[PDB]
Formats: sequence, C-alpha cells, structure tokens
Amino acid sequence: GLEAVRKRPGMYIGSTGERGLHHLIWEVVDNAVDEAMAGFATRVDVKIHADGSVEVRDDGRGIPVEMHATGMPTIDVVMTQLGVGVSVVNALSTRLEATVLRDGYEWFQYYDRSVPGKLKQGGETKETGTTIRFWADPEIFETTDYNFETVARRLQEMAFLNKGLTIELTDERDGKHRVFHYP
Amino acid sequence: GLEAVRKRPGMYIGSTGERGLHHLIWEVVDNAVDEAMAGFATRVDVKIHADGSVEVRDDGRGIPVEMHATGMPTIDVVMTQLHGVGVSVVNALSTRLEATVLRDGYEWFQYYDRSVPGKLKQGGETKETGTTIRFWADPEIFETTDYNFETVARRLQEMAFLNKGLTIELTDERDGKHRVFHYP
Ligand SMILES: CO[C@H]1CN(c2nc(-c3ncnn3C)c(C(=O)O)s2)CC[C@H]1NC(=O)c1[nH]c(C)c(Cl)c1Br
Ligand SMILES: CO[C@H]1CN(c2nc(-c3ncnn3C)c(C(=O)O)s2)CC[C@H]1NC(=O)c1[nH]c(C)c(Cl)c1Br
Ligand SMILES: [Ca+2]
Repeated sequence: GLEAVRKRPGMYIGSTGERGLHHLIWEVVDNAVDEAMAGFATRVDVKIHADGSVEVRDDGRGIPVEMHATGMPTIDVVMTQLGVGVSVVNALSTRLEATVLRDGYEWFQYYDRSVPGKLKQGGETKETGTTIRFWADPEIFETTDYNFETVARRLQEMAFLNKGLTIELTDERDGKHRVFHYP
Repeated sequence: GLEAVRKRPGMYIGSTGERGLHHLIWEVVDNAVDEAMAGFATRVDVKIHADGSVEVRDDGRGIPVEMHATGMPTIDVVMTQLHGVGVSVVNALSTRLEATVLRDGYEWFQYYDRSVPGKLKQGGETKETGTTIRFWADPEIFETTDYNFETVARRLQEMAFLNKGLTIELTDERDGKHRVFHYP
C-alpha cells in the first residue's frame, strides 16, 4: 500500500530535505491548478499555519464524496490508493484533513497517518471546492519549516503559467501576504 | 503588441535574471504537460543546445497550422497575440524561435525573427504528431542566458512526479549530460 511511499519517499517525491518538503505543496496546488485548467476553479488559497500545517483551498467542483466501485468513498480512493498524487502527501503526513463542498452540503474527511476516519456530512452550502490541510511528517522530513520566499516564487510562476487564475498566499507565522493574478 | 512584453518583461515572467530566464523553459514545457493532461502527449524531450537555444518536443496533437478565423495561421496567432498558452511571451523575449509541427499528414515549419513570422513551409509527409519549439532567449533582455543543468533537471523531475506516467527527457549538449524522468 502507502507503506511503499513511506519506505522509499525519494521514488515518489525526490528527496526528504527542503525540496521534498516543498514538493508536498506543489502536489496539492497542482491538483487545484488542474481543476482550473479543466475550467472549474478560478482561485487557489494557500495558508502556511503556525502549527506546521499547510492548507490549500480551491473553488473547483470538489473531490467526489460518493462511494466508489472499490467499496469506499471516492475521496478515500484518491487519498489512499497509489495526474492526482495527493495519496503521496497523505502517506508522508501525520495528519491530513479534507473539507469538500459539493452536492448541496459541506463534507469532512480526516486521516490519521493516512488512515481514514468517518466521512462527516454537515451544513448545507450552495458553494463548491476542495480544502486540504496536511501536517508533514517530522520523522520522514529533514526539516518541516516551510520557506515563505520559496512558496511565493513558485506560486507566482504558477500564476504566470495559468494567466487569469488567482493564487493567494498567507503565512500565518510572521501575517505575510501575497496575491498573484495576471492578465 | 508584443512590444509591451519587451518593455516590461517582469509583468509577464517575474524577473530578467536566472529565474526569469528559466521561466521560458517552464512556459514551453507547461504547454506540453497540458497536452499530456489533455490525454494526447505521453513524452516531453528537452534539449539545451550549445548555441544558447532550448528545444522542447512533445508527441501531442501538434499546434493547429490551418488558417485561423482572424487572418494569419493558428500557430502565428499562438506565437504573436497576447487558453493557459503563453508561448507568445517566449517569442517576444527571444531573438529567434522555430516551430516544427507534425499534423494533417505532413511536417510543418514556422520560424520567427524577433517575433516576426516567416512563411509557413509545408514539407515531408508524416503519420506522426507533435510540437517542437526551439527558442533563443534575448541577451539584451536577460541578465544571463546560461541555463543551469541542475535547475532544469530538478524542475523536470518534479513535473514527472506531478504527472506520474509522463516521460520527460533532458539532454544538455554543452557537457552530453542526460536524464530520463518517468515514474509509476
Ligand atoms: C479527483 O478530483 C478532481 C476531479 N473532481 C471531479 N471529478 C469528477 C468526475 N469526473 C468523472 N467522474 N467523476 C466522478 C467529478 C464529478 O463528476 O462531479 S468532480 C473535482 C475535484 C478534483 N480535485 C481537486 O480539485 C483537488 N483540489 C485539491 C486542492 C486537491 Cl489535492 C485535489 Br485532488
Ligand atoms: C495551442 O495548441 C494546443 C492545443 N492543440 C490543439 N487544439 C485543438 C483544438 N481543440 C479545439 N479547437 N482546436 C483548434 C486541436 C485540434 O482539435 O485540431 S489541436 C494541440 C497542441 C497544443 N499545444 C501544444 O501541444 C504545445 N506544445 C508546446 C511544446 C507548446 Cl509551446 C505548445 Br502551445
Ligand atoms: Ca541545428
């Protein structure tokens, strides 16, 4: 299963240093940029929290919550089975929280060391989107301290490569804030 | 026109240093990764030539050559007018750009001199499909026109991890350094 990603993370992520750690962000954001390229999402909100987690929210269709043919929710399939590779982020995170807005309601789905909890439905909403919050594993990673400048330069490039998409970045450690949107 | 991209390159690529120079590669490759995400291309070949140019080839549908609804060819539109396709910026910041497109049973040639198109030369029949882009970054615009192999390799490796199953090949013709990035 995902123990393969934990045994040899280089084969899925590259390294376990600062580049591999930042790759977790590139992976989650890339999935949202793909939803924007698909013609559904218009913005990506990235938040570096003081607790060591990174939250990425989009206004896309939202990851399907309906039960897959594999006898588990589609979100659990996405998050647990190995161009979507967010299961690798899950595998290398002590915790991951998925908040999905679709089918007229808000949906909650957490993972403890990649192990799913129950899918909690609650609170009706007309809005759509996917929220992913993950806590990178300190045992796997050489460092779990994200660099604001690194995330900003990359998120700016993504905004240049996908003209018209809005990418917002907030570092809740210092209140540093950036908005990247281009013609 | 594209003189706006040349007057303020930063407003279209960020900077004119090492990052902005490497961004030209990210831009061309991103368009090919998009053709792979679309379900047509399976590989991207990147070549850092000794002359200062970068060549990016894919096996996608190929940029349409047919006369566009608004004057000049669909490629001339792509390359000269400012969806998530921004190659016209690479053209604008390059002294030269060569486009080789394989589609509609033939091989197609289209070059640009400081973004100004030449004629579209049709020649040689081919069953194969794809887009080839070779560009010479402008030394007047850029602080440096020397590409770093390690920089291109780390980024092309990331792209291969983000798009599992896509093959990305890199060759640096200045030293013969070669890399193949393909993952599960
Ligand atoms: C894998 O989910 C992606 C595709 N999604 C859908 N696919 C289908 C579908 N097409 C065919 N059959 N089906 C069931 C839908 C439907 O019919 O309703 S919706 C929408 C959400 C997407 N993911 C993200 O935006 C995303 N965002 C972040 C931050 C991460 Cl991380 C991810 Br991953
Ligand atoms: C901008 O063209 C892109 C889309 N292309 C097509 N689109 C349509 C289409 N669908 C709807 N209407 N039309 C006309 C086609 C058709 O059906 O005939 S083909 C395929 C090639 C693509 N570009 C690249 O692969 C590409 N590669 C590199 C290295 C760079 Cl740089 C670029 Br840009
Ligand atoms: Ca030659």
